[PDB]
Amino acid sequence: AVPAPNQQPEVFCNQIFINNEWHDAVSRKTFPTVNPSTGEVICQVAEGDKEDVDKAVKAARAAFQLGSPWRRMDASHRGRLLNRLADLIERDRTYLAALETLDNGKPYVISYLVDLDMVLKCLRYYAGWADKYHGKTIPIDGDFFSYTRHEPVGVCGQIIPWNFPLLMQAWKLGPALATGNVVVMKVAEQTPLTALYVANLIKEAGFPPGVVNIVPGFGPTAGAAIASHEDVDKVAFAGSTEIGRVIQVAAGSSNLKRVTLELGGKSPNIIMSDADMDWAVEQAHFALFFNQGQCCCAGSRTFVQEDIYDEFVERSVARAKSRVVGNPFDSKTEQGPQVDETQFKKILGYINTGKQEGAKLLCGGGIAADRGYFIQPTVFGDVQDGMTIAKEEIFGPVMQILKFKTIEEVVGRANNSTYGLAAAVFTKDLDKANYLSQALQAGTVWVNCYDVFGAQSPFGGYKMSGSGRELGEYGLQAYTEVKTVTVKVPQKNS
Amino acid sequence: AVPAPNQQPEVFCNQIFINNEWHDAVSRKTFPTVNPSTGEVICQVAEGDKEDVDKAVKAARAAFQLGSPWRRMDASHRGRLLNRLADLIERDRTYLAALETLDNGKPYVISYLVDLDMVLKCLRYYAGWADKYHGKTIPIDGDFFSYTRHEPVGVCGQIIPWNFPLLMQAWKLGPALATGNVVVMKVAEQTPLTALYVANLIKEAGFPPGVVNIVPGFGPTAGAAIASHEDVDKVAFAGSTEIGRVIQVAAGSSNLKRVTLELGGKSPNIIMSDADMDWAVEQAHFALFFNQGQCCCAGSRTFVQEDIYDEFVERSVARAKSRVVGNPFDSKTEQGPQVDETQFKKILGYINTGKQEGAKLLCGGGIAADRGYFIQPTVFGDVQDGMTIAKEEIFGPVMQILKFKTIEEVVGRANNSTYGLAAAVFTKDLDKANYLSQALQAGTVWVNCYDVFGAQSPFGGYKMSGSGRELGEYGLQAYTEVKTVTVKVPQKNS
Amino acid sequence: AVPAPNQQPEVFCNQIFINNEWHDAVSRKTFPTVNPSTGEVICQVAEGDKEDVDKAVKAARAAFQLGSPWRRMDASHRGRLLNRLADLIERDRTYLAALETLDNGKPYVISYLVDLDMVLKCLRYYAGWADKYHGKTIPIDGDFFSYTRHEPVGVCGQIIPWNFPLLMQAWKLGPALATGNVVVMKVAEQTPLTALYVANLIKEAGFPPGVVNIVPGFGPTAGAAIASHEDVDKVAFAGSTEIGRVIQVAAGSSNLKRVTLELGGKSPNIIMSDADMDWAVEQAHFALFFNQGQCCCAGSRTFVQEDIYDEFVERSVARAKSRVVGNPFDSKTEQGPQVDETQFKKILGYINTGKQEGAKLLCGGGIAADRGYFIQPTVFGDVQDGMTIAKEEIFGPVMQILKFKTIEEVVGRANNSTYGLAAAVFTKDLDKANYLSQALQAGTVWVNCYDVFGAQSPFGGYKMSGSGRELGEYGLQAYTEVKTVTVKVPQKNS
Amino acid sequence: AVPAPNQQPEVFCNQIFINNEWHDAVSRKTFPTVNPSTGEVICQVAEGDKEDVDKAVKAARAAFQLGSPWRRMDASHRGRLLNRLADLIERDRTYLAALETLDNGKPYVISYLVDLDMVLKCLRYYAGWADKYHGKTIPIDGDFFSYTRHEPVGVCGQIIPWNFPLLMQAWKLGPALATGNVVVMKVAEQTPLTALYVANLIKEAGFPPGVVNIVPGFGPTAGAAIASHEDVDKVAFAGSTEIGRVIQVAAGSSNLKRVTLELGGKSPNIIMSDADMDWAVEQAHFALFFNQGQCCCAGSRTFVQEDIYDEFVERSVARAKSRVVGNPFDSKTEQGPQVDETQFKKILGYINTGKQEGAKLLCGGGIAADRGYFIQPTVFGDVQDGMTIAKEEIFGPVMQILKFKTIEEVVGRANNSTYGLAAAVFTKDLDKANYLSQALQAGTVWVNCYDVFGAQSPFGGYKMSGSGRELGEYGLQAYTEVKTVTVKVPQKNS
Ligand code: NA
Ligand code: NA
Ligand code: NA
Ligand code: NA
Repeated sequence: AVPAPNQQPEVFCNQIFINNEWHDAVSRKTFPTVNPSTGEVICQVAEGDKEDVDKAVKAARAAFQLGSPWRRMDASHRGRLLNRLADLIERDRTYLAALETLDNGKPYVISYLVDLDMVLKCLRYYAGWADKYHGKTIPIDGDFFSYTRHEPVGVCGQIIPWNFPLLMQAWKLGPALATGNVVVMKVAEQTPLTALYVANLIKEAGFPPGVVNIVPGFGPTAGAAIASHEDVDKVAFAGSTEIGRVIQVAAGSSNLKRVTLELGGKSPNIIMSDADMDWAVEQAHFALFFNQGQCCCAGSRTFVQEDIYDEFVERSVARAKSRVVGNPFDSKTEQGPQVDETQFKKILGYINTGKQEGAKLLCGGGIAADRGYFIQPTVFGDVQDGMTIAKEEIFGPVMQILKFKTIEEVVGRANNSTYGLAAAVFTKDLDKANYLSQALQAGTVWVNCYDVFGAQSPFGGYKMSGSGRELGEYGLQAYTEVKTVTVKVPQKNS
Repeated sequence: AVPAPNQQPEVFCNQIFINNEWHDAVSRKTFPTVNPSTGEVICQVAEGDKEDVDKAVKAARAAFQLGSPWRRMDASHRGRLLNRLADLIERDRTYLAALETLDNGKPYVISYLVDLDMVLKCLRYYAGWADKYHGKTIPIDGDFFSYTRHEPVGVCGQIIPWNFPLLMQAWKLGPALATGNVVVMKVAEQTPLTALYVANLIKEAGFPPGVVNIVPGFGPTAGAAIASHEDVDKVAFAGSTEIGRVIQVAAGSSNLKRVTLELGGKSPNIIMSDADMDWAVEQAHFALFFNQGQCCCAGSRTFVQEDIYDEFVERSVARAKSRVVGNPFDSKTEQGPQVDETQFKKILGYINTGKQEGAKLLCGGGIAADRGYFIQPTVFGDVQDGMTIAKEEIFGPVMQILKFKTIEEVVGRANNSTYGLAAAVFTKDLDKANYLSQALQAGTVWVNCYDVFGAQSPFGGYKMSGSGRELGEYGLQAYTEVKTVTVKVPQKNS
Repeated sequence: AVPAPNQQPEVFCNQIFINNEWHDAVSRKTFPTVNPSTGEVICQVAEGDKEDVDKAVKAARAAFQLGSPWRRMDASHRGRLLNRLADLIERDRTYLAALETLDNGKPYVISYLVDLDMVLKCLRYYAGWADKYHGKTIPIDGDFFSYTRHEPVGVCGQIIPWNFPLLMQAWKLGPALATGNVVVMKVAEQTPLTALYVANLIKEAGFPPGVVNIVPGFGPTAGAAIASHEDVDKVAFAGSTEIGRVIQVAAGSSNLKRVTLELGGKSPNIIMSDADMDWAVEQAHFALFFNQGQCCCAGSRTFVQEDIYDEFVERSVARAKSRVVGNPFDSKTEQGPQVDETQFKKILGYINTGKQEGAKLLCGGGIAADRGYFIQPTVFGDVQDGMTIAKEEIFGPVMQILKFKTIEEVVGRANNSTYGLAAAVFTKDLDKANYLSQALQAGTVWVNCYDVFGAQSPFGGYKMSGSGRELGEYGLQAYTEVKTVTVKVPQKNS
Repeated sequence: AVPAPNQQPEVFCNQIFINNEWHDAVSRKTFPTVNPSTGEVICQVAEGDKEDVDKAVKAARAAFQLGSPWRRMDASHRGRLLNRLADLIERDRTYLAALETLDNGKPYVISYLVDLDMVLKCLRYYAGWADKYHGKTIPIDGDFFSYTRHEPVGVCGQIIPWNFPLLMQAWKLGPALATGNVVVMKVAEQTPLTALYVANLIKEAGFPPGVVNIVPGFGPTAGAAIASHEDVDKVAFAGSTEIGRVIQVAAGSSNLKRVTLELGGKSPNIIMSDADMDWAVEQAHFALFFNQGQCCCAGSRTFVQEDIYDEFVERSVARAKSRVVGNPFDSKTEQGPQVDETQFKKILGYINTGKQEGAKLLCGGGIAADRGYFIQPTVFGDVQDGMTIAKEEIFGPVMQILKFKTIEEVVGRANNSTYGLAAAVFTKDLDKANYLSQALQAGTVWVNCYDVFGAQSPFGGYKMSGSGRELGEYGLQAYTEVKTVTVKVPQKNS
């Protein structure tokens, strides 16, 4: 059951959060954040720049000093703090869900039942890791005792995108805080508000000042300042493959900080002839259209075996046409607006290219409302591998359906991409499932499902979809610095 | 390629092995070992008893003392020694395979290509573990540094059966020596010879004296003396469920040693109607008949879905009839003799039992040869769950085929056993495979295969089929004693 | 900050707990539990026997059936339920701490700040393990996919002692429930009450019926019934070594259930001449006297280097004489009564034996109050290795001080014991600490501290002190049954 | 025992190694490699450039194709190939040790007993990892089976320095090959020869063509081509912090390949007043002077507590003055020449700067021979933190001794560096040892020892000394790509 929303939630936090206190930008500049359902300004937000990043980094470094409350704190207590944060988020779940919808556009029902649920599960999962990520005692040759300490990497710059504002904040804060790091986080200008409210809850939960610092602002300013900072030890970035490059170059051009990246994809969703048709159609719809199509791993190349192609397309068109686009606070709404005007225009551009290059437009193809950034659920059939809409990540409600004949053929075509974030296989056959999951060059392969995220299982890209993994035990690796201590002993024995 | 065998290999080792030297029993007693293909005595072997076990245990304890060569040796060097032993066994592979066949009865081609190959793979795999089984550094609360050492358990008594003499020796020595334990091993009276030859290779490889001690002799004497010994730290026993019960009592009545057990089975092999018929028929044949049916995990309840039952049975009977029983040194032979007269009689008893209780005798059922202990490949059809041949381990070439209708039914029937060693499922369907593999209460579930052992994957029983696991990383757990060291420090920091 | 206690708390739960309901014993018999501070009856408790244990086992087996709520529950949700239970115990902390003191005798301030704190930390620790104890995927030879599932062992019998009633319950429930097992728990007849109240909170927390069942009663009856039960898969026992044998023999005589034991100790605390004197005197006092001396790992052989012996003894005697024995609800009380009349008389007997065998009585030596089971803190000097008080676990406020000269001497003397639960070393020297912690044959070695338990670090005995480990990741191993699934694939690639 | 060297070993391999064949450069250009002891040319070596790197990458890519011999090979068999490679290197040990000395300058006795020993131990260690680096089965929420595959990263570019030519080749090939990767290796122009002979041994050992390809040539050409290559998945670079930046920029500017870096150090070696003097002096000498001072982790800031400074310095100067500099083939020689003229001049320039900036020149300071690149062991006293010789990595036989008062003071001064590769502490005190090992910001902290490497224990930098770890289980992480497979199942149970 979904509690009724406040469709116009008050904003309480709209500044820079450093040392558990709220700050205007050094410059006093602010930027508007807009409600994409209406195109209207929600509020002004402090416009952080390099000087604000510098204040944040110094606060973080101070909190990380040997002997500080955060460094001395029992690991188990970091877990308690994470669990307390989750409880406060749960207390404020309807507010956060409404604010998320207001600022991002996703349906409130989904904000409440999905994003907020996943946030809680992520924070709670990582809370349990805080005191369990052991180093090693090692049977080295000779008269020595050798062991490893798993220490925190240090001051962690985290730049997060607008598509799942709260969930991405949690995917970043969970592992970083579980491992004893400190954070300078840059949130998306499209969706700064929910992360800043969470900062208030971080303070309420009792995290020492400077442990989490949040700097709203723009990428070429605030994000760049983080990536290039001489006292930031590690940077994590999620966004486009384009800005990804800028990050890795800045790390190399500054202090050789450690880098992980989560970038785009053009993920293949492969429907074999023996798939359960009803399930495959529904899941392929979800795979593409979930979150207004704004998902890093959207199943944006739907490959369908020729024998079932005609029926699959027919069912897929019927399902896209039934999808309800509208006010994301309305319980019936399945699809909200796209996040902002830039994305709106980009998607319309991709739709135009699909028409121009001769993909068969089967439904949708245009704007879905006279106000707000709403786009009709759009399906192109008879898509070919060389088409722009088969190659580039659209990040909107635009489905590509491609026909194939053999399992060998589809592997090659699926893997013929510079991306490799995710893939899926729909089939009843044991051998086909195993053949495909091994052969597909992707970070996650879903079998008879899609977008199944568990805090327990890692996620991240092959190839130019990024590097490193988030979630699960793996998500702790980028947040750990390993120290070997090797001690002379009188006489080593087994 | 299989090198031509020496059909009358010379015997070089037939005494008690302690401190890298050969000894008679204190009593001077010897016992004959028999060639089961001919029923003739091969040679006499020293008959170890309590006093000889006591000498072995003292030697092992001495080798385990702090500061000893074996205790001080680098972990990596334990690996070098295991690798050296493997190389010596490989040097002597053709001889060992022939001796194995001579004393045990299994076909020489199989001793050569299967048993010896697996021995080499097992030792080489565990050589790799010797310096990699790390303890942990642990982020305990308060101002402490806490860590664990993985130490050897100490003096390990190992009692091994006659079905796979060399391979079972390797399964036991591999992990015990990788982890720096010392061993007192009791080999089967039916098949002492190959293990004793391997003792010469242990000395040759360079193992310090007292690290491995081997005492041939009988169960209620030498085996019991190990189990009950007040200075044995750990016992590993493989054999009948009946004797397994004795060992745990003897252990708890002595010094509370740590015990692992590898016992019998009545493992279900489930053939779904969508299975590959030709593959399932061949695999079900192998699953039962492998090694003269003398396999702990033999597929001795072959459940076949009713729609394919008739065809399956026809094919299975033709395959049993075609199976060549004969001189295990003849390359055409698929089945050698049973290991001894006691087993021979027991199997004839079970064949008569099946006849008496109304199972349909479809082929075989009698003695296959004049000399030795040869039994015809025997297939019973229309076997019912309450039949003795459906419940008790026969340990011979006697196949039970049962009919079932539904997947739900067969789970219940398969699991209705006090055994739980292995199980298998033959199906092309992904959901059926996952359903059954989860539902079956067995230590190993094979899917579209049978008897697939890898040194890398653990093996052992649920229920009264055993406890603990052999092989893989898991096989090291029973051979490690864990010590926590917790040290006050001036100020703990993450 | 310790809340004011209810010095005569009411009792709400005093029956058998099965399927989340309270039951009288089938026999309708009850037994009294006594307040050791006064020797008066608190209340009657249901006296469970074999029939009651049978009801509990059947309930647990039902809760463990494939497809049941507890079996289908997400691993993360098992975590949630453990966390909820912890929260409820924290809600009722003041009450439970007072009840613990009422039934056990330990000081309220200690029940509140130590026991309850450790109970919460243990449950919260294992809550975090619920969804993190991964199986493996394994690069087996050949065209196969092989992996392991870590499954629950099943129905777990858990028999817990009276020394830390609430903490020992938590040490048992945490790992068992985190791993999805079900439990039949037998609590000590001396201290049944707090565990029964906790059962009420298990129901309140939302654990499915049958997941935890508690049968209070007597050892030769209910305990034996659990250990011998044909449908109990695993047994964990903590108590005396005598019953340890009983338990392992029963298990070998019944169904081959998996067994773990935590038994006595006579743990050595070694004070080197270079120790911090004041710290070593205070910690040696704590190591022996903690919990009325009723600790499995009490430092009951205090070895002191000859050069500092006289001063250490002088200071230790002064400290023992200053230790306040009294009503455990009085804030000034450091030592409460012994748990019951049996222990009270047994300890007095050992004091008499010490006096008669020529140990030097330096202080204490008799009863400390006319009512309740109070014993004076007692210190024996010039204790020798062969003395009864140097060999047998007293489990009372009776300190043994032994003189030694050299580090090799103390190692050998410390290790010359059939026990090996714990040991400690007080020294400022790096090499001495390392030499000793390696050389000491004990499950836990403390360096410049004593009785430092974290949920994070494993604990358990060498030799006759027990087998298996509790706490840490290691605490999960005894509660896991490992299944290997090995699947034929079209073509294995790396 | 050290076999007599051939002081003029024949060169057999001097070309580009691709597909197990030898190739001239496309350009047909060659470059000379020089003997640093004489300044004379040994032989010409193929000058690989971008076009040759391209050929190597294509060969490696083909070798990595799904279904290839290398991709299909059992993991255990990769292990066998690594062990076979080690056997071959052992067979040719005396030759390789001499050739290493000829091309690099290090003493033959060291090449033989240290470098070759370590190479063998590294390869044999990683051989054991081949079939043991498991992925996970994961208890994700919902009706799913989730697991991870540990797959190879793919085509790995490996750029290795001249200081430990064979050992660095082994450190890179061991983990890459153990995990099933393919390699394009660029070796240092100063020391190409031994790596090329090993390539001949890789062929001999039976590695499939293309699995290891070696391109000799210059940095700005061949090295750059690797770092910038669009079909290289992963680059590992060891060398100066200067070139480390270029690598990371190249990766970000090309295809976002994965990057690990092993870079410079200025490692602090801290001698507390309570240290064993003779030991600390000898170990500090080794720490700095080992390998002609050409070690990433040289103890090039020797901090000595004021109370022992004068004595330590006197003893240090005596040891430096008696260190034998000469022909590296003479068994008496402790120090050979520097690797080349560039280094020779750079080091002399640092010595001049040291004198100019006011450090006290205690011994050495100049050229040690009239031919070859020999420099006198040089000791500077009264070094201050702000001096150039205290800040910049010299990479030669130049020792810096600094005085300090307190342990708190020395932590700050030690950590006040942009480097963090290693550090050491000499003390008899347990608490000072644990204090310092925790506080020091370095990848390896040695205690009462220095330069203790073991294949089992990881090594790598903090801060600008690099990122990622080599050796140990950790060395496998950078060579692994993690894939999650998440499978819908009928009903998930524990
Ligand atoms: Na917005
Ligand atoms: Na025989
Ligand atoms: Na009581
Ligand atoms: Na050279």
